[PDB]
Amino acid sequence: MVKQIESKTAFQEALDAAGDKLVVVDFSATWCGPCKMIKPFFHSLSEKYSNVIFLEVDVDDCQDVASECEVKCMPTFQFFKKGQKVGEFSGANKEKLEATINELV
Repeated sequence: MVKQIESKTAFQEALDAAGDKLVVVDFSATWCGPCKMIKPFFHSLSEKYSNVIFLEVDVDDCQDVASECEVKCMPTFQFFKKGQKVGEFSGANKEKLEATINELV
């Protein structure tokens, strides 16, 4: 349901392969409690919204992607359409996360 991105090549190829589908990216880290908090809910969205692609990026695994995508906070959710960033927020905010998906899809 949630596909783990483990290189910048994989990241770029996921955005390409998404076509016109919304892509939602959870940028997370293991020292991040709230990131761990919200992981089950992020999984739930990926089971509820099968019309949307859900990716996880661990900032330590993927420092290049984190840096290139201008991530500064943990967790950060970023939203893409056709390879372009259309939204982003920080924090383990479940309502904000689903309310953003619903604005964008």
